[PDB]
Amino acid sequence: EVQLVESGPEVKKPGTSVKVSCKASGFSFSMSAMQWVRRARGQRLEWIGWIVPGSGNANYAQKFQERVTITRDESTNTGYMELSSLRSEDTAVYYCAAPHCNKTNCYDAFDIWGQGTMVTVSSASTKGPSVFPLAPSSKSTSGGTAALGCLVKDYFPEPVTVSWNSGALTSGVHTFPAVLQSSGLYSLSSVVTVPSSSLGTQTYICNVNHKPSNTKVDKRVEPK
Amino acid sequence: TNLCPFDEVFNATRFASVYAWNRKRISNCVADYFFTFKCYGVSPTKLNDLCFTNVYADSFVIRGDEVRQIAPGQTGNIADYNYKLPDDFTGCVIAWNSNKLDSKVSGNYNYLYRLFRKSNLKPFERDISTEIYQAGNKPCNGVAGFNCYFPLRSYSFRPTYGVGHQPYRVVVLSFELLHAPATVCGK
Amino acid sequence: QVQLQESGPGLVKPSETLSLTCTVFGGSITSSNHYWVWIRQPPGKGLEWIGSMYYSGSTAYNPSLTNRVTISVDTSKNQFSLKLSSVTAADTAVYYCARQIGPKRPSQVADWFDPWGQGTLVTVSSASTKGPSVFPLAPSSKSTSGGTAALGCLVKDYFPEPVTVSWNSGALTSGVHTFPAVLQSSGLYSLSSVVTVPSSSLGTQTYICNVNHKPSNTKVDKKVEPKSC
Amino acid sequence: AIRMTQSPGTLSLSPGERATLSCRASQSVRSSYLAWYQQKPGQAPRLLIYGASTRATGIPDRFSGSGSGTDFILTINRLEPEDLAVYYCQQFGSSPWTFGQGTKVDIKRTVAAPSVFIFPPSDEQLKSGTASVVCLLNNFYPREAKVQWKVDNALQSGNSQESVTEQDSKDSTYSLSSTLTLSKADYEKHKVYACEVTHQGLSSPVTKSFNR
Amino acid sequence: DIQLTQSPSFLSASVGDRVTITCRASQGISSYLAWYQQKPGKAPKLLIYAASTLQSGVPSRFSGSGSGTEFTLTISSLQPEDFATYYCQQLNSYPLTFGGGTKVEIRTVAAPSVFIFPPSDEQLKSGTASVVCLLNNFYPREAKVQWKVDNALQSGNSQESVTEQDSKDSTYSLSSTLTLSKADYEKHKVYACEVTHQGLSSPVTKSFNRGEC
Repeated sequence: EVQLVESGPEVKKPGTSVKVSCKASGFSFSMSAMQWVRRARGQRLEWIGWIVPGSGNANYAQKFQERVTITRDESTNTGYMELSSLRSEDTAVYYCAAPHCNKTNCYDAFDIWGQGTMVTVSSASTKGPSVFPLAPSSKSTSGGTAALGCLVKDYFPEPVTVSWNSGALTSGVHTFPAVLQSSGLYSLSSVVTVPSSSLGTQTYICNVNHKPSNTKVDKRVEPK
Repeated sequence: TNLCPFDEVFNATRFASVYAWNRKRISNCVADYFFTFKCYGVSPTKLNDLCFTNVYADSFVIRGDEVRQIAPGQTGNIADYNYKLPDDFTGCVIAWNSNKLDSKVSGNYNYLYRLFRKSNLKPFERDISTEIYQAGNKPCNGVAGFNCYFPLRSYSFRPTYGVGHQPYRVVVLSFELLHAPATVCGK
Repeated sequence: QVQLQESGPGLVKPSETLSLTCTVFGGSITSSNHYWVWIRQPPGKGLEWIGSMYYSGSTAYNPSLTNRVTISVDTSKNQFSLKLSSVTAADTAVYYCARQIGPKRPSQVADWFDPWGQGTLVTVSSASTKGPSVFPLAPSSKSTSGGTAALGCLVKDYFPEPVTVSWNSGALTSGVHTFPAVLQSSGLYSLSSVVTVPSSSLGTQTYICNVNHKPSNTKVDKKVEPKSC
Repeated sequence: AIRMTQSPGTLSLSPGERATLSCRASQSVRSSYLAWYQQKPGQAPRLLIYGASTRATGIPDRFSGSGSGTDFILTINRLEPEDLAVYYCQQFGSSPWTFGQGTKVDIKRTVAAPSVFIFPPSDEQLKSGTASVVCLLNNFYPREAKVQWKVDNALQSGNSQESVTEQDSKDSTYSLSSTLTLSKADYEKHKVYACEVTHQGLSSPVTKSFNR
Repeated sequence: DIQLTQSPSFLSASVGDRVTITCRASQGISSYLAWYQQKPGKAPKLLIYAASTLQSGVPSRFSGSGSGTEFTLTISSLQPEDFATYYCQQLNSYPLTFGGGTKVEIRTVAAPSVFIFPPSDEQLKSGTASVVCLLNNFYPREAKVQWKVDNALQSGNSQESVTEQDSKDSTYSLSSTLTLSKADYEKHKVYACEVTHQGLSSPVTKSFNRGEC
């Protein structure tokens, strides 16, 4: 399988350095050029730089010329991108791309893409969330259906995963994207719509997992 | 009673790059036939008893980890793209560490090697072309860009490198015996 | 533990040739992974790299020093030397020898300096050499009952730099201040070295300042007593 | 640096219609060095068209690339619901290999009013000294919706935050969540908490409220 | 030629403060940077190499970081012995070059102790008279010394000299030498240096009478 697999998510203090990995599989890596691109949450793609196959000859955009270093290791079949002097505006998903090649021929464009590495720069330490119920009531029912949910509040960093009834409940679920609160911590809500008559004879549990803090919470949402 | 010009090959002050390896044709002469010394198809203690049609003296410079490629039936960047020896090679290969001659403190970028080539070199083939190598679909047209790279690089020999990256001067002596008259006789 | 001990004249006339030597201790100079370097620091200025050398001969010089720099190695004496020709006043500096670590692989982080020589001041001047006169700076008769008094030595009218001052053959360092020399209008340097001691010791403890001025082969030991009236 | 400008910023089309996306460079770029990418929600970008008009491997034939010099075009002949994504163009023949701002393609649909639900803060949260009141706008289209908070008929501004889901893959609607944050002290001083919703699908603004 | 710009040129921080020094390279040299500490009269001492690798035998309060063009040296808790001029060096390209250096001064105001020394009888035998005035162990560095000879303020005949900051109490010392001829020295009687400083609420005058014990 022709693959490009980047490293895992990162949290880095402002002023530190991050080095994202990008290992290849399936194609001749030594014949393959590699470009690096980032995308801040809800923005456009931003080109960082690229490196030619065979040698370490790299080329960077002017914006990242001073603090980005793009390298590659032919023996371990992995390219790297190191970003020093990290600041708040560097928080983004960083991608690596490459054309696939055999021993002699290569594609004419970048068709192989890594899954992306999410790097977050912040001065704050890790913190698990608090899970509060969004209890269903008369003020949250309409036409035989009721809404309920969970408020996943005051955590850092991203991300959190929320499922309902250990994954048995998927229909009608809306897990909204987190908002960055003024405290520096994130807050998220997940909701689901269910028939009103099920509220009494069916239990609803939201399964919250915050891996950076090793915080797993199963919160039961009972009617109000 | 001309003497074969071996001094001019081994004791040359400057050696050629491996991609543009030099060859000295030696004929019609008498020869007195920490060194890497490997012979193929012929024994050294017998060279003084044999006559040949022509003796070709190939000289160039590679790094230490690449000397094993200067041999018959070898693969790699040097063997495939710079200097290839045939499978039935009859001759000897000589190499010695020349770190005191070809390495500079600021880096001796004068020695070059070929990194990319569309196909493998034939035995004894010398390719000095420096055309922009096309590694993709789009025509390069002499433009150093994406999937269009320069086919030559530098060794940058510095004395602080390890032995695997230190320069080694290589002298390959080919012993040819076709028809013709045998003129290079050992003594 | 590798040590570097440099030596050489601290005074060179203009247009002459500076010459300094560095002797390696605790290790051989035929190191296969180190360079032997020279670095100079003009008084009150920063550091300037002069050149680096491998034991087998190869050199790298600073293009800012034109072709007037030669470094050399004496493997048989564990030494390497520096020669700077056609010197001007712009060459007056403290010169250091040092050891530079070389890379073992292409694009390996190396080329830092450790360890260093102690530094030798070389003054480019024609002026002639003069050794100092050492006068005592006696503790005041008034002083205090049992507080602290001050005494010292005046090292006056010498050239070139430097002189070294110690007290009681090195057994007195606490409270000592040896001031930077000032260049008098006469073209000769002058400095004072002082020390604060308890007032009660002035009659029972002797105080000698040890003044050394290598350029003039001068060694003066001067006793500093309370003045008698 | 070559500037790439894509237009429109957002395109909302019915499935089966033809999509048309523009990419324009501040100077002429070689056609062989202009690429189009497709990035779907939660996925890495995928190469669609390279060399201005050459479909990459696996790309369906309904995607089409054209143009030259400074004006390049991506055409989606029959739009399918799966084609929802942000489409970027990139020139990579002149460094820096700049990108365009991308064009977002939504799947058309009819106007749909939201379902408004409000949730008071839980007692467990009030123990913490804070209170969060949540207003839920469920399954609406278009995405433009106005949520205003009122506390005892006093308009709240600057203490609420909103979040919108991505477009739903089945019914192509959106859902919004507004959170009003108050101190436990301030929350206990007031009674009527309301969120008023304005949207194209509603004849007049809808208010959902509760009494503490 | 790679040029290294060190900011600031000087800085003065308190003991226990967190100090940060910047070194900006004219081009990007990845992580090919080292930091040195030079104390007065001593050779520079290696602190950090490869931008962030601490040298064996350096206190852990020192640390380096950075990549590309901008690098920082950080002293997490400044100590009195940390008074020095710190230099960065690029180790990627020849010729090898250093930054301009950042001189780090250290504390609470400390008044000077003042002493005055008459010219020795041995020097008067030589025809020249030197009168030395000592200002000992004071902070900050700025001090003012006036020479009065029979209450006549002198000017043009005195030179000053200040030691580097002391590595243990972070103070300074100053000496002022009044140079006179033996004839001019014997014409006047009262010799005094008047010292003013931040730590002195009023001028301090140490004086002696020529000849009088």
